[PDB]
Order: sequence, then C-alpha cells, then structure tokens
Amino acid sequence: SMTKTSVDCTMYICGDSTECSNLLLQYGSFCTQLKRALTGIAVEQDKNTQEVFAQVKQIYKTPPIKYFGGFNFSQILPDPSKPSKRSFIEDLLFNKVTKFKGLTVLPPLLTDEMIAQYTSALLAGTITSGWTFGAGAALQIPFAMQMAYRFNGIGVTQNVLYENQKLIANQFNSAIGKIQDSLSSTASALGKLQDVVNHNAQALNTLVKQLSSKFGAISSVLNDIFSRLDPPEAEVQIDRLITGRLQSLQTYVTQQLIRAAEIRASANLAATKMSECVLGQSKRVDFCGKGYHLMSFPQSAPHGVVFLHVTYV
Amino acid sequence: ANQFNSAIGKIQDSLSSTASALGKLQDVVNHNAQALNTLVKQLSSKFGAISSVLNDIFSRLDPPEAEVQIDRLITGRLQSLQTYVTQQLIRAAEIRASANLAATKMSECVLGQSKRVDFCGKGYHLMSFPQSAPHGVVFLHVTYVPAQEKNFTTAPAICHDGKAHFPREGVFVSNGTHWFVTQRNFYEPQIITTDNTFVSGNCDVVIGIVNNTVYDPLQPELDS
Amino acid sequence: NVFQTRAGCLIGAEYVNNSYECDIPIGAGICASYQTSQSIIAYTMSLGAENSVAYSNNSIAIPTNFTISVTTEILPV
Repeated sequence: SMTKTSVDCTMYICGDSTECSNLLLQYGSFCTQLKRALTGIAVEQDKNTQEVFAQVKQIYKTPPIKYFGGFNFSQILPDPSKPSKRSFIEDLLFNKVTKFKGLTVLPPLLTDEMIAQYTSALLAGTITSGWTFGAGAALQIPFAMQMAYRFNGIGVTQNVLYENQKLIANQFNSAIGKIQDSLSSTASALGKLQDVVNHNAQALNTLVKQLSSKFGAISSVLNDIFSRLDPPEAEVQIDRLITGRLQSLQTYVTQQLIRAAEIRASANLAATKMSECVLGQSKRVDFCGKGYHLMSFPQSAPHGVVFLHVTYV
Repeated sequence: ANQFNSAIGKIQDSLSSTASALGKLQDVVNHNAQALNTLVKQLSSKFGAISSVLNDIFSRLDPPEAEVQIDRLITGRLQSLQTYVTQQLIRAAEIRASANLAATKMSECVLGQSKRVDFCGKGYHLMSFPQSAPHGVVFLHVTYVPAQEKNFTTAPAICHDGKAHFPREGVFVSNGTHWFVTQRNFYEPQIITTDNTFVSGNCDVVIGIVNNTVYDPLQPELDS
Repeated sequence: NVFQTRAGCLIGAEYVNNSYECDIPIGAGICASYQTSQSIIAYTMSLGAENSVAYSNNSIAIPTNFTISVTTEILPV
C-alpha cells in the first residue's frame, strides 16, 4: 500500500482572495474530477490490504504450552507482555523505515496493530494446523508429521527427517538468527519500502514549491495584482496563475495514477505469494525462494510485507 | 450427485436475486459513463472567455479581438482531451492486466487440473466452468472442501522386529486399541501390511515410536 | 452524540462495544454501520470468530466427510 492523499481545490489554487473564487465558476469541473481521481486511488489502497494481509476470515491463536519440534519459534511469535502485539523481528522492521497549506493526508483504514493480528493468526495456522487452514477447516497435524509430507513434494522421503532431527535444529535456528542480525545492522534491505515513503515525499515537495514560481505572471501573489493593477489588466495576470497551477495539479494526479498501477501489480504479486507459498507448498523455482520450497513465514511491515522463506539447499 | 446438482442451483438463485456480484462488470460501464459525460460538460465552461460559443466570439468581435478569445477556447478544449485520453490509457492498463489474469485461468484452471491454492478457487481444485459475460467472463469453480472432523491417536513409526516401519503413502491413526493406516483427505481404515510400510533404520533413533505387529501376508501362505 | 477518533471528530454517531462486520468505513479502525428507533453506530472492526486449536504430540485429526462447493469469480476481459 501507499500513502493516501487529498488535494483541496480552494486553498491550493487561490490565495484566499474573493477575486480568485469567483473566477473558478467559469473554469468549472477541472478540479472536481481530479479530486474524484484521487478518491478512486484511496479506495483501491484499502483493497490491497484486504487481499494480501487477510487470506482467511478465521483467527487462530497460539497454545500457551510451547514445544514445537525442538525449534525456537519465539522470534516470529508476538510478545504477550507488551501492550502492543509485535514479534521480535517486527520490532526491527518498524524502526528502520522513516505546515498545512490545504494538503491533507488520509489515514489508513486497517491499522498496523490489526496487520500483526493477521500475521499471528496465519503463523498459528501454519505451525499447528498444517496446510489445511486456507483450503478448509483447520485440522490438527503434529509438527513432526508436517515436515515429513512437505519433503514428499520435492522428492525426499521420511528417512532424512527422523534420524537427523537434532541436526536440523542447529541449522534452522542459526540461519534465522542471521536474519535478525542483518536487519538490525543495515536498513538497506528495507529500502524498497523506504522508497514508498520517498516517492510520496518528493511528490508533495513538488506541489508546494510551485506556488513561489511566477508561471509567466509578473507577481505570484494574488493580493499584489488586485491592489495595484487595473481590473481589466488584473484578469489576465490572475488567470495565468490559475492555469499554471492547474497544470501542476494535472501533473500530480497523473503521476499518482502511474504509481497506483505499479503498486497494484506488486500487491497482486504479494497476494499470489500469500496464497501459494504461505498457504500451501509449491514446486516452483525462484518463486517461493531459491531452491526447494518448504514453508513461508509472513511478517508485518510498514507499507508492505516481509516474507521469510525456508528453503532446502 | 446429490451434492453437486444442488450446488449449481444455488448459483442460479443467487444471480437472479443479488445483482452486486456482477458489479465489477458494472464498474466497467460506469467509469465509461462518467468518461463520455466528461466532455459534454466541458463545452458549457467559459474557459476564461466571455462566452463559450464560437459563433458568439468571432461574429461579435473584431478579428484581432477574436483570435485571443478563440485560442483560449481551443486550448481549453485541448486540455479536456488531454485529461480524457490519458485516463483511457491508464484504465485500460488495469483491464489488460486482468485480461492476462483471465487468460491464465482459462488455460490453467479450465483446460486441465491445477494444484494452486486460492487461484482456481478455494480448496482443492477439481474443474472450472467458463460462462460468457458482457465485457468480461464468469468462472464457476468446482472445489473439494472437507467438512466433519474427528480426532485420532498418531505415531511416526511402528517398531516390530527391531527395525522401524515408516509409512509409504498414508498416516498412522488409532482408535485407542488397534493402529490403522488411513489417508490425509479421508478415513479408510486398513490392515497394516508390508507393502504399505517402508523399512529403514532401527527403533532407537525414532522419537515417539510405538510397538505393534506388522502383518505379513506370506506367513499364512507358507502352509497353504 | 459525539466521539473522538484518530481520524478526527465524529458527531452524530453512538459508540458501541459490539464488534461485527460493518458496511461504511471511516478509518483508523473505526467503522460505521446503520442498524436498529434506528441510528448510526460506530465501533472497532472484527477480525472474525475466535478459534483456538488444540496441540499435542500424539493427536491427529483426519476428516471423515467432504462437501463439494461451487464458487464464482468474475474477471473483466
């Protein structure tokens, strides 16, 4: 998802004078449909959170007695002692992503606390209920019987899992500890989500700096035209300032529709990989991650989602 | 045949009553209904000129006075077309992105069996039925959904002679007395045989192994 | 008659403690619905029903029944 914005036609185009508001009746429906085009972006930004983050309508919870396969799953599970429900990885994910002129910021519908309760519900269905949580009602499969049938899709029998089970816990717990140390040291892995902040920040800093430009007029102040020049000569110089600010408004609505189409294909790629890799097992190469697929762990992220793939190399 | 023939008639009763299931195709028409009514309402706007009628400019004014006011009215009608045609390129890109999604489901779901989850419909995929629609297509997804649940007693392996018996295809369940071999999708209890089990390793290295007797069909066939 | 949200001030709605599937969204978790002597109520959204599955080492669940259902998806062409 992206940052939902709204542009007022009255405060941005006009300098709060009575002459500028009377001349917009001749211009009419120019900024009416541009507010409707930014409204239709903001409907589709809430539809991207419904398809990706919540696959199912049923919430699963973690049992209070935790022994899962001789493994440490406590880094992806949320902390009950904190009032905010967040895991150990998502504490590192939230912290690495970093005056009113008539431009406002619309708040999102689905809050980030409710994204993590979609995250902890689908991690509870993966561990306890197997692969059957998204394809129907949740069964009870023990964890030693889950990975024996997840090896059978890639061609590995049950001889590898049961004998070597103490050697998997040295490999799996050390590999997930290198993910926690890499995201805490460097913020460059989250920089695809940092550009979603940065492309929206450069679009808002484009639009507020077009007010100081002259746009062919002598003065950029609407009060300096009306209090000095003649009223036949005022209607030339004010209407150059109205038309030049609408061309910057036509530039701003069109570039947000291109970024809405680029964030639609990334969210449809994200809702595919929630439906394929998280809710099931795929035989694909370089879709669910490099090599053979075992399981996928979703995590909560600002303006996006962070996938944790478990691969067989 | 009782479950499938009632399931097609629930689709026909839903489409005869609820009209909002086809409303994704109605948003194709209503975005084009506002687009063709966009350029009609732009002709009444004065665009900074005194009158928007081109017969009320050139015949009411001097020819040096007309060509300032006519060229404001043409450029305002050029910018109304530059909002229209740029909007038609963006909104048809969402149609052609959904047309490649519709042609994938005609290829993968309809023509053959697909193993994908929440692509060909929710649950295990059987087959798909395409139906024609105005400005679109209507898919009918026949899926396999299990219903009732029953809890059983399991174990990863069965120890008999000192070698661990691993299951080949299936799971190990128990009703509390005898151990049975069933499948993940359904309950069909079977007699434990050597053809349904696989022999590897010993009984010491398997966590949770239980003791039962693996039935050999060759042992009654020795004296017979 | 008035309630403070994170999106702003909302006047003309009544805050209730019930949480279910709403209709008209507002934002920041607050969602509005019109139900029954009738008024418009605003509350915090529901994530669905609560289900806590059991876990032990020795218990498996095998389904004994199946139901074939037909779902409908509509893609524009």
